Amino acid sequence: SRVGKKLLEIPSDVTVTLNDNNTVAVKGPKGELTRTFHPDMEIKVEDNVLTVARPSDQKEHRALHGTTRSLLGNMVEGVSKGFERGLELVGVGYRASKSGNKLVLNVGYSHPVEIVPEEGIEIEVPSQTKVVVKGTDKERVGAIAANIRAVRSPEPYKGKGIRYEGEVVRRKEGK
Amino acid sequence: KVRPSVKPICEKCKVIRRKGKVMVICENPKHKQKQG
Amino acid sequence: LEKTLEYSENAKEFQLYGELLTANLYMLKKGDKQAEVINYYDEESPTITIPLNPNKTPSENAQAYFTKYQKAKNSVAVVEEQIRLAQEEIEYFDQLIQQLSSAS
Amino acid sequence: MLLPKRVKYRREHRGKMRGRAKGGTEVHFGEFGIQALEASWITNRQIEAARIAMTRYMKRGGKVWIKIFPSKPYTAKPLEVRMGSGKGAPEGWVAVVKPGKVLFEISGVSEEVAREALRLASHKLPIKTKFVKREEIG
Amino acid sequence: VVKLQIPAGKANPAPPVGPALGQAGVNIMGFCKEFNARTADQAGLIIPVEISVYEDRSFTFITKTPPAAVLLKKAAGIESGSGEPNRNKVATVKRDKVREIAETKMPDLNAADVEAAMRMVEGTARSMGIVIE
RNA sequence: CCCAAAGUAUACGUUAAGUGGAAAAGGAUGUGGAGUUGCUUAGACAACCAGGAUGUUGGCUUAGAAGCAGCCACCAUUUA
Repeated sequence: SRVGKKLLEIPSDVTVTLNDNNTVAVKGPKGELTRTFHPDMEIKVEDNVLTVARPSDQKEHRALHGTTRSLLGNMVEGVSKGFERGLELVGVGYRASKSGNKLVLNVGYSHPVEIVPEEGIEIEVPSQTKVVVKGTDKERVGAIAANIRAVRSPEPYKGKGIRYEGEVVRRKEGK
Repeated sequence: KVRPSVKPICEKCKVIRRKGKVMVICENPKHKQKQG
Repeated sequence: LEKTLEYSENAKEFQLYGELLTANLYMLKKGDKQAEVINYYDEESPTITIPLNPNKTPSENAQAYFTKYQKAKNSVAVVEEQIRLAQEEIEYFDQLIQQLSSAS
Repeated sequence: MLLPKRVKYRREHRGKMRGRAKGGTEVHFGEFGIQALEASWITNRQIEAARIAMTRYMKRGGKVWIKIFPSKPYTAKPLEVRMGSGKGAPEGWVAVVKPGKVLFEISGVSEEVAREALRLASHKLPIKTKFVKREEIG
Repeated sequence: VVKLQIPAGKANPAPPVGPALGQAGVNIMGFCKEFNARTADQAGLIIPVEISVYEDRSFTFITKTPPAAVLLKKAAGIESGSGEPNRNKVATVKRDKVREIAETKMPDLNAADVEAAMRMVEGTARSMGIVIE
């Protein structure tokens, strides 16, 4: 009836550590993740499946069990498959550009837009409009997508600026 | 809009309690209400 | 009011033009005006028409024509009522002119 | 606008509002009503506002029974004068309402129509309100 | 595919068959004669015709049965229905032509038995305002 | 508890705001309790894979109301 009871099958080939004071390092083919946890939870790992168990029925533990199991699922999904957040630059003069590892956006400002990616996160620009960010952590690619959207928010009258996949902006009528 | 009478205007409105403050979020941005 | 009674017959032609535009509004939507229209009614096959529309929407121009037609038929009701009231008022005022003209 | 057209005395003591309602505690004319929880004077202007607020939303339905009447006058001395030198002139009329008293009575409509009409009436009143209905033991 | 109910006796001009076949990319006037050829023996009634679409601009039309509403107008005689059905009982249709109307709808309706079909067209007759008697 | 004399006393709960240590109408999926009621391992509320229909564009209605302007008895099948 809750997410802390369903099994989480991991693919081949990954492995997980069970270090003291609840520090979890996850190894895999596409990177490395390490997070610090809370000492109140006891974590146990079985054969090719991960389980998180609650200590009590309190509301803090009921939240924390679900958050821990969800972020472990995010780790095992990102270490083997990864996560992509696709963005589209809609407009007659909009362009994402590449100069080495630097990402350049030809947004209609009077100054060229440059954003510095962090380590382990890559951005590829295949075409006129569509751009793909690549990473192994959902938090980092979400922060990168938010930072890309922050330089130009989409305005409601016409489709301009940074836009995700399918999501409706509120259409307004001008004069 | 900031008012001490935060209420769901339409059926799509959802009442939430971010940061100890009663709030209403909705698909329509005109229905966004906060108190405190 | 009789001018609006002639505008009643004028509005019907506009409604017909809007219907013709609707049965043909699937192409040249962007900036649509003076587009030749093939006769949808009668065996007359009358000369292709060339409707001119403002830059709202290709459907909202025909829809605006159809709204003007609804207002026109409500006008057919109300202006005939107003003409009846106006002749009643003119008869009463001509009578009042008569009674004031011969009065002490 | 409710007021007596004749009174025995035009100036009266303000009285006290201790205890529960002496009468008019149970709903016995309409199906639903407002039961008072606190005691204060209710001005006939507030009664008129609540009555219009119920009657407008019940444009089709039964009539409203007004269980309270503003029989007690209150005097208001004119402004910017010294204290004393005689009691002032009467200004308006209020009804002494105690907790537990039924204020307005509605029958002949649906449940939610009556609840919303009583809520719109209660938002005009200066007292805490609650929704009550007839009980049939009986 | 775009399906539509085409009247038999007014299929020549630019109404209904015009803009439906225009957006498909075919000449309407070259197929109006083909429509009027197969709608000759059911003329005066509005017949739904399926309009299949192909990539090579060749079009073959699969005609359907007349609707139960139009067939009840044929069985009764009145053209336009009442303002409020089951409030102004304008007509009464006997059960034998009801059975005939139900039997006409064999090749398109997926009913296993004719009794199910006559129970369906009893329900369609109630929407007509027509007494099933 | 210390200033400041004497319990960082015992048992059972409650509050998470510095309420305690400043007021109301009104608003609110805060939380601890008490009591009904529909369902529930014949498998419950949500989530993910599929059906989401032909009589039928049900009628009146505006060109057009094709379930989704309005008024409307609001039915019948294939059936999981």
